[PDB]
Amino acid sequence: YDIQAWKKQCEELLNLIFQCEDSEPFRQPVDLLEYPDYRDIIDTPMDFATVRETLEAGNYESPMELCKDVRLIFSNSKAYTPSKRSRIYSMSLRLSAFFEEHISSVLSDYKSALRFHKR
Ligand SMILES: Cc1nc2ccccc2n1CCC(N)=O
Repeated sequence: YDIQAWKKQCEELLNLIFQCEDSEPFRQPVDLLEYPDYRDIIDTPMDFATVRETLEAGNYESPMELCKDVRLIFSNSKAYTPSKRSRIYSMSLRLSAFFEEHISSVLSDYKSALRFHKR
């Protein structure tokens, strides 16, 4: 029932994500010199360094907000990919599966703790 436990749990999951080779295309903002039309397709860029910095600044109130930004990294990759078989998009799908598998208990524990707080 610890309402604050999600933050360190998210920090540890982000550390695992940064160790994953599949996260390399998503660690830093997409470079416009490499992908000149990126901002014609993607309105809201997101990357794992931005998520980590937002968490560390104390700018997430809940793990749901962090989850929304991580999911935006994956939806941006899906929207930008020229093919559903592209290398970077394929890496995004594996990384998304790994993230969803691990974030599930973080979200459940937070929501349960909050329900207990408001009982
Ligand atoms: C984030 C992303 N998703 C893509 C899907 C397909 C092709 C490129 C893609 N990028 C950019 C890779 C980078 N510039 O770091």
